[PDB]
Amino acid sequence: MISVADLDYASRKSSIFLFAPHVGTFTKQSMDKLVRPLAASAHRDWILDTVAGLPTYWDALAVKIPNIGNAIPGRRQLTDLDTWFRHGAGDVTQDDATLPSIVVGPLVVLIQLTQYWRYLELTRPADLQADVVTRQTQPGAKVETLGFCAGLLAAVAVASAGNRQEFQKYGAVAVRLAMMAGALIDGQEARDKATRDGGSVSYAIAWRGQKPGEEAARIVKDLNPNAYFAVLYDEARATVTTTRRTAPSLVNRLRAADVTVAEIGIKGRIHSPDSERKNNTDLLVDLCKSFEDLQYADAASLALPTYNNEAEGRPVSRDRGNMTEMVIRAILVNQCNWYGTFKGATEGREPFVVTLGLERSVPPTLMRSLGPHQVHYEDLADNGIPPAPQ
Repeated sequence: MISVADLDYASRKSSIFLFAPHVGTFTKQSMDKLVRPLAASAHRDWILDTVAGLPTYWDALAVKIPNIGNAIPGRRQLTDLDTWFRHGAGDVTQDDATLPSIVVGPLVVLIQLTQYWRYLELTRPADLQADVVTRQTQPGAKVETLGFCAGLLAAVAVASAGNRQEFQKYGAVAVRLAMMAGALIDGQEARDKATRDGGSVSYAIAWRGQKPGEEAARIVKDLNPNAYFAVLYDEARATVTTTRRTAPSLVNRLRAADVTVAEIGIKGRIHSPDSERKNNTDLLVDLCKSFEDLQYADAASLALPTYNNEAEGRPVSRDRGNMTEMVIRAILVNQCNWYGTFKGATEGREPFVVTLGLERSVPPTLMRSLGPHQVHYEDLADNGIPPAPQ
């Protein structure tokens, strides 16, 4: 446990709030330990209101995208989520399955958002968001948010927010979009699982040097269209996803080529170039256009600068328009060039990088140069979400 008092945060040149990817598998039992502090906090009321409304967004998604609507018991999973958040788990030993993304996405967004708020509380000089946004032009008080994969949901929520009310407003947007993205992921995975391909699996891979990296790419190409690079993680690291039917081929060939392979806690296909995902994502983007309450702030009207994962070397520009569309496409279809994005966000600078979430997110080759001005929130003492007063 590292104490906030030992961070020397007051000497920072700037901050980057890094919102982690949704990596990890959960059961009702394990996730409840994270849910209950959320549920008992001062955030409870706005979260309750949000979660209660999710079945109606599901209803809309299910008709717009019927292949997804019929693939998973989404409405029931969402009404169960409301009861879980509102009244308690009720049971964590009989119901023993791994949780679906349609639920885990919303919950991890909430974990990240509440960690962020608590970090502001622990480091305060009250509406903490208004304060950090108003002070952002002070020397050494610049703030940016940087989402990693589905971390973008929370990152762009916070970047949209100029005060507490907007934190709750856009926090709710992020929860809804996480649900809908999660449904597309779950639905496709359920459909895939019914076939000989047997659903998907993801691997963290690592090589050494230009040539083995090219051989890794060759191996993945030879498995077209089963396998793809979901995440470009570090200079010689990536996350690859493939069908279960072809996974042993992928794993064995990569290891034979002196590439290390380790299974990672990612369910289904994210950042996928496949045709079904492409179509479903277009339908989802079209659907979101119809709902004011599914909108982030416009790119030209963000409260704080924020990034995509396209290795731009700069926060998103003011011309970019609809941020809900950008976030949705970024998570579900577009490749995540994390190495290029993170290098681009930090090179030539000395930002204090604060990671919210449940997955360590700073690429090793880039972590060295940040020295002491970084912290992974899970490592902090006193980092529990406080219960609501009274």
